[PDB]
Amino acid sequence: KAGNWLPGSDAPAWLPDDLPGNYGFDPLSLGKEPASLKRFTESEVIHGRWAMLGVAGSLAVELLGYGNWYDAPLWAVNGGKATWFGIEVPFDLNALLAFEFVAMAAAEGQRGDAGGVVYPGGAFDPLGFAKDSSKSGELKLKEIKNGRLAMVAFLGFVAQHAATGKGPIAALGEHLANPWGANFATNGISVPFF
Amino acid sequence: DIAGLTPCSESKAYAKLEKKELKTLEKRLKQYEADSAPAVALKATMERTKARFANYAKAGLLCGNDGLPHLIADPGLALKYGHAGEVFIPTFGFLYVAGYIGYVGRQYLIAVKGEAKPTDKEIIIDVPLATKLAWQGAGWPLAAVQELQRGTLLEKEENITVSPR
Amino acid sequence: RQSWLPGSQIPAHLDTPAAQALAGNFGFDPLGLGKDPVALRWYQQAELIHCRTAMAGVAGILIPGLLTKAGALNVPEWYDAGKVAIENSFAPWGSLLAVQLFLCGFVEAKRWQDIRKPGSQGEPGSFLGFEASLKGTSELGYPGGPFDPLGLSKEADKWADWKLKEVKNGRLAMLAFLGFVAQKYATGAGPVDNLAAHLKDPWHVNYATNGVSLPFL
Amino acid sequence: DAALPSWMPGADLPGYLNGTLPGDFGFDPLYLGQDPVKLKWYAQAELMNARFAMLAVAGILVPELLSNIGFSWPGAGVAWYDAGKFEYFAPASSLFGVQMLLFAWVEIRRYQDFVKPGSANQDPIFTNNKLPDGNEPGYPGGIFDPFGWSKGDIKSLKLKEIKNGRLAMLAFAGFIGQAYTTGTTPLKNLSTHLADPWSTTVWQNDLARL
Ligand code: CLA
Ligand code: CLA
Ligand code: CLA
Ligand SMILES: CC1=C[C@H](O)CC(C)(C)[C@H]1/C=C/C(C)=C/C=C/C(C)=C/C=C/C=C(C)/C=C/C=C(C)/C=C/C1=C(C)C[C@H](O)CC1(C)C
Ligand SMILES: CC1=C(/C=C/C(C)=C/C=C/C(C)=C/C=C\C=C(C)\C=C\C=C(C)\C=C\C2=C(C)C[C@@H](O)CC2(C)C)C(C)(C)CCC1
Ligand SMILES: CCCCCCCCCCCCO[C@@H]1O[C@H](CO)[C@@H](O[C@H]2O[C@H](CO)[C@@H](O)[C@H](O)[C@H]2O)[C@H](O)[C@H]1O
Repeated sequence: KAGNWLPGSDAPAWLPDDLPGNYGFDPLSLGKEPASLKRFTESEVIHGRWAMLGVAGSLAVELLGYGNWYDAPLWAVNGGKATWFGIEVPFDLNALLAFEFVAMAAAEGQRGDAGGVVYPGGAFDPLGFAKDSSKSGELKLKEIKNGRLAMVAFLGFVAQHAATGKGPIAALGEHLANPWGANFATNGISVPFF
Repeated sequence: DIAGLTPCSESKAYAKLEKKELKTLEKRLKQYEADSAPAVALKATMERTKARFANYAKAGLLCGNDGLPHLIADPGLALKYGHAGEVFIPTFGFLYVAGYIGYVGRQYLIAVKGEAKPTDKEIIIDVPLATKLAWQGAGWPLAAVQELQRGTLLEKEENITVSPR
Repeated sequence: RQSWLPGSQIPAHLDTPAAQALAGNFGFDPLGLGKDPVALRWYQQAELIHCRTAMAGVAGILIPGLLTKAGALNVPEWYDAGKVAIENSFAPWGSLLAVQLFLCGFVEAKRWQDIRKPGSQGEPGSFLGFEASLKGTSELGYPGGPFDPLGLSKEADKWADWKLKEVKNGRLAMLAFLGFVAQKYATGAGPVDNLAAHLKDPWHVNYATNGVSLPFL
Repeated sequence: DAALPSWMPGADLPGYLNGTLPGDFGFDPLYLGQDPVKLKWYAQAELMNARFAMLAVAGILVPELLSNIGFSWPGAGVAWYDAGKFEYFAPASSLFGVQMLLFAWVEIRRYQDFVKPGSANQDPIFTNNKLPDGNEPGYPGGIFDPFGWSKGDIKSLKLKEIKNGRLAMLAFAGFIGQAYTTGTTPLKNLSTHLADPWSTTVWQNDLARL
């Protein structure tokens, strides 16, 4: 059990001890049925892996002064052209949409037909790393924890922008500039009244 | 508006009819002294006439070339053009009262049928039971649906008499 | 046995043990609507949904109204709030209602099928793994599971009290909404004004002096 | 319902009040604690509302008394009901935001103990640190009793706690009523009475306001 999310609480028996990231947190009893827990387990890892790439690229663009994650698609909505690392990319939304759809349907289709393989290997695991189970366990715990953290991070970015309309790095600067003046309670949205 | 009719409020024939009606009542109010009971009665009829012509027009009734209010019975035209208090709402009001009478009477017949002499309870009315059913008839519509859904409202054909065919 | 009318004859259909297991059973069915057990079960579900909707709506009329009366809020009167909200919305009312009926109908159909056969919405493979949680409890109209995030229904020593407070608060909120409609048509003002006006002169400001409720006196 | 102290000498007290809670004088005219699970929750509630009320009344009267004296400091003659609009280092909103976060952690830690006694007596971070096993909800002790008082007559100390709290809870209720009715601070209300008690009763005051 990676730990107890709520000290003094008993872990749900349906949660396997080996289950990576098992902090005994299923208060609504969603993973009680084995089939459901199986699907949710794979989905949780997939969500975390995608979010860990989304947070990375959402911070990178801003840090590299290429804009924020929210304003990245506005080129398409306007007459603007597509750029990447400053380099210009010659494609209209329609091209991108069709290209991504086919690419995603192909790779996602192979993953889907496989049968819920959360941890493949070979091409997905070059550089060894997950060859020994002893290392695998801790490496699987680190992936889920970093993924869960990245999922809470992304939601924070979306929520912060929905309340302030600024980029994640731009907020971190506002808060650091005036922590007691710049915070969720001082946005007129998170905490009503005041 | 509909059917080429015109609001009674804007019909000239509607206005002429009201004047014609009040002029008959006035020609008669003359032969009597002002406080005479006959005079008071003709005045109250004239006031009731003025209120009717005004109330009918305010209700948005449409009038034909005859200058008389016409009723719209199409549910679609009535709802879309403000004419539902003419036939639609009256329909659901009557249907509720008529079903009320029917469901109570059916409940009475069923209750007296399980007695010693049902025929006697039809010539001499069991008033207490009748009053009880009369009050419990307000929720007849829901009771009728619940009977229709339990299959207790109708009788089995095998139990109903018929001619040789 | 608590009675809505001390000394009155309680309907036998409300004295049956299953009927007594129902929350808010004060023996009140003068019209005999729930004599049929199958109908009593449908009407119990209907009463629960009316109670939970009325409590949410009335809270959304009174609470904002009192806060606006104080100043903490500037919400429009309940009978004027639709026009105000649609005025600057992203969608016309018709589009907003069409989307409402689609989303409500879906969740209403699942609840309906659960009444027709309790536990049916747990059909394995019917809801991407969520059907397991879509199965309610042994008591119809009390789904729990995800609908009870804090697990208060898990304390058997408090279950009955909690359900009685829900039914009594629900029946009150249902009558408070009817009161909000009647008072609006008889006063032309809002429920918070009606309260303040009555409290100023209760002996001369009431439904007997509204010139509508009692057209005979 | 035995021979324990009574709020009305000679009355038949409720049996459910047996003298296991501090300040059990048999007072439940509305029979609220008749159900044991409600009484269990009500005992903690009374203790929590009393402990905050005791801190409040102190923090409302002490500053006023210091204000009357020559004591100088930012607050000075700030009326308790005017402290919120006062300008502090941070915006009220921000402070409230922090308060609710900090309290979420402590209340849920206290709530965990109440639902499962002795389930939250250990430091999450510095595991080694902990509270003595012997513990009752509402009485954490250990680092919460850093001078060992609990060791001595604990029952008397708990009765002194409930008595002082009930008086504080009634005091705060006074502050609310007297402030909204007399539109002035409590120590001002007391000075008015001490100047002419006979002509300064709620009866006369409210009569004049009518
Ligand atoms: C019982 C016999 C009967 C007859 C002869 C009619 C006849 C008529 N109805 Mg109708 N109606 C009836 C019963 C009847 N109704 C009942 C019982 C209801 C209750 C639901 C309605 C509800 C109703 C509505 C809502 C509408 C009509 C309308 C109409 C007129 C055009 C409808 C149509 O296209 O074909 C004849 C219709 C039927 C044979 C049966 C019902 C009417 C259908 C379902 C409505 C479809 C109307 C459609 C939009 C065409 C009009 C387009 C546009 C002008 C709205 C027409 C003269 C339309 C109208 O003119 O409104 C201004 C209208 O929209 N009726
Ligand atoms: C419980 C009373 C009752 C009920 C429920 C019905 C029901 C019905 N009758 Mg009917 N009928 C009744 C009494 C009743 N009748 C009486 C007393 C007579 C003698 C006049 C008739 C003569 C009669 C004929 C000739 C016909 C029907 C027909 C019908 C059927 C078609 C709908 C209809 O009502 O047509 C209309 C029925 C009437 C206009 C008769 C009015 C009878 C009054 C209004 C009912 C009062 C009943 C009683 C006094 C109330 C007792 C209450 C109790 C508490 C004491 C329908 C199922 C028709 C049918 O067979 O269709 C399939 C049909 O042709 N009835
Ligand atoms: C221990 C609590 C307590 C105490 C010590 C006081 C003390 C005082 N109040 Mg008072 N008050 C209280 C609670 C309390 N109040 C409560 C709960 C309310 C309702 C919210 C009020 C509402 C109130 C009003 C409206 C007024 C006062 C006023 C006064 C002052 C004199 C006038 C008066 O006696 O009015 C009568 C007070 C009461 C009838 C409340 C009864 C006292 C409580 C219930 C204690 C029970 C008695 C018990 C033996 C303890 C005695 C106190 C003890 C220290 C000896 C006086 C200094 C008057 C004032 O402001 O003077 C300018 C005034 O007009 N109070
Ligand atoms: C039992 C019995 C038996 C015997 O036998 C007989 C008899 C007597 C008949 C019976 C009785 C009955 C009764 C009494 C009933 C009642 C009911 C009700 C009132 C309901 C409500 C009900 C009600 C309800 C639901 C309500 C709902 C509401 C809501 C949603 C709200 C909404 C809204 C809001 C928020 C605000 C905005 O701005 C507007 C709106 C939009 C408006
Ligand atoms: C429950 C009840 C009773 C009724 C019992 C039974 C079995 C009644 C039978 C009903 C049956 C079989 C009806 C069958 C077909 C009915 C149909 C197709 C409905 C036709 C109605 C139409 C087309 C509507 C026309 C209009 C509407 C919208 C309303 C008005 O606007 C007028 C109009 C014509 C425009 C008992 C016992 C007589 C006792 C009592 C209470
Ligand atoms: C009409 C326009 C709007 C509707 C648009 C609908 C788009 C097409 C249908 C929605 C997409 C269906 O999404 C579908 O999800 C299931 C979930 O298991 C995937 O199913 C995948 O995993 C499961 C096992 O986990 C396998 O049995 C399946 O063979 C495999 O492909 C499908 O690969 C994916 O295509």
